[PDB]
Amino acid sequence: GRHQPGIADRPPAQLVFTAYDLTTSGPAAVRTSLAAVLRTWTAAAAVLMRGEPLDGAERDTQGLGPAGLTITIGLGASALRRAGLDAQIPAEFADIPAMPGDQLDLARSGGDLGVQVCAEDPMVAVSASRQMRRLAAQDARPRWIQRGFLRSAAAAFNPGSTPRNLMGQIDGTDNPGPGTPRFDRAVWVSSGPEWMRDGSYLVCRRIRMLLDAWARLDETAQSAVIGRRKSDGTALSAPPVGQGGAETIQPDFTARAADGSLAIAGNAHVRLSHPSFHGGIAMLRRGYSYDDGLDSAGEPDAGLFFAAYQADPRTAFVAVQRTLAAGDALNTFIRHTSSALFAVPPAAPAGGFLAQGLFG
Ligand code: HEM
Repeated sequence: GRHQPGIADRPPAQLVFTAYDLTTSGPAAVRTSLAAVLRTWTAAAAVLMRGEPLDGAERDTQGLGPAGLTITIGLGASALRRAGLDAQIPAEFADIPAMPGDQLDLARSGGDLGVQVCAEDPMVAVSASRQMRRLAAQDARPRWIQRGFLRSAAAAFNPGSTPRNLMGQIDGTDNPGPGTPRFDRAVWVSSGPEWMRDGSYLVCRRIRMLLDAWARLDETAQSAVIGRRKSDGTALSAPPVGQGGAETIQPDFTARAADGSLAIAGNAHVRLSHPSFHGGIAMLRRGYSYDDGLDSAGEPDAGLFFAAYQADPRTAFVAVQRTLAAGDALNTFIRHTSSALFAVPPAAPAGGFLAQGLFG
């Protein structure tokens, strides 16, 4: 209704995220190109998500069903800057500041436009992502492309179980649940410039995991990095499942363990990211595992393509990452190799297009 799909939907097994740069120059020309791409993409994304044949498409999905395809479109602040639309950049749309430990690859970062393609089927996701690319080709070219994955519905004991990441951790437990007032408050913009109300702000970070170093820790040490048991996801301040535990039991940051130590370490990931240290502000983490084989030096390159939605990145992603960068035990085992912020606007009205209000 009011929102773009692909945010509150349960994330399916496959992701293809493409950031694009507008290829013309000059504010008037960039403005025209930006509207043209948004116009074409809004219409095409609807055809594709309905499972209808797109004019000019390739037969790479012939013989397939729609497979939960969602297509979510965001604008980079550079698109508005390049188009001379600076006055319509809301306060929340501020640039993500450089932070200690950053190792951002410029070629994999930023972008005028971002397209999140999700589907349960890998061909469906790659195919739709290439169709969006084809349709924008005269006005925009990919700047970077990330493919990601999560466990499949078919193989899961239950398709609704929280995914594990490549570190073996349950990843998503304290996300707000879709359809709840907590989710709406955390995720959707509800004030400010009209064009972004019922939108959300997306922060992408391609976070490499140092998995060989990770594997040298025993599970006790790995659990202590996060603040939750790796086995069952319970807070280390709470009992494990079977001794009264449940993953909904919130962490208690002053509880003592049986050996008298602070149960959740002062540098535990969950301690430093918890809303109670950040004014109650939560975020929707909708990330995907990635595995890009070997980097240029022959070293493994796999991790988490982090993708968080929030009403205000300043008080969500940025405020939390500032704390993590200063002290998180997890920092030993991860490297942020990219960053991109996108304003993901509300759903277009019938016959309109995404972010059309910028062009009034
Ligand atoms: C590869 C990098 C990362 C890994 C492996 C990781 C892993 C985890 C795990 C295992 C949990 C506990 C279960 C859960 O509630 O989902 C968690 C919670 C959380 N993480 Fe991360 N995370 C990473 C990066 C980040 C970043 C970059 C941010 C924000 C800047 C972040 C923010 C959060 C938040 C807000 C929570 C929930 C806190 C709560 O309410 O309990 N994480 N993460």
